[PDB]
Amino acid sequence: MGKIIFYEDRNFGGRYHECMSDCADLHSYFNRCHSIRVESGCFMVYDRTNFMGRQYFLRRGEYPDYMRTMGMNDCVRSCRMIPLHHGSFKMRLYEHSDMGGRMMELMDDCPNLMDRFNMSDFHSCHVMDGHWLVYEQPNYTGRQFYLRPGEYRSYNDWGGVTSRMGSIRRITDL
Repeated sequence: MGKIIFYEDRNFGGRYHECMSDCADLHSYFNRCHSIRVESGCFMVYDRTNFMGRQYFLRRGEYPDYMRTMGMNDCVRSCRMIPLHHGSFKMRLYEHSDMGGRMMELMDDCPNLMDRFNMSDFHSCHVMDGHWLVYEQPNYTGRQFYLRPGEYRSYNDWGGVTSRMGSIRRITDL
């Protein structure tokens, strides 16, 4: 399993909060958080309520500071827990919205999609299972998007607007 504790003070002090389940409302718990602590498993945090806004993926570890190191202006307002639920890992990509354009299959880590499919703008995608992190820029950098199981058909699916995806990481390491 996995557990995450949020701390208001930077030295892991001040108002503390222990979270171990999804939460589409962190403001009701705290309006600011300078320190976060993950003891085990992975935690998905959102800068907006209901799993929206700047999304950040945290893995088992202690985060002593994440306001200037992440480039934000407040704490997270939402979050989702990621349990050991990983059946199969495979991302089905489609160059056009829905499932049109060219279909590319991705079952591993894609640090340079430009060199792999010679295309950096796909308007559709789908996840067979597991958890996939998408990066607007290569080398796993840029606006990261958390795509989970289900089908994506446009920028309004992974909560994006453009399609400039250059890097992708397959969460496969606890």
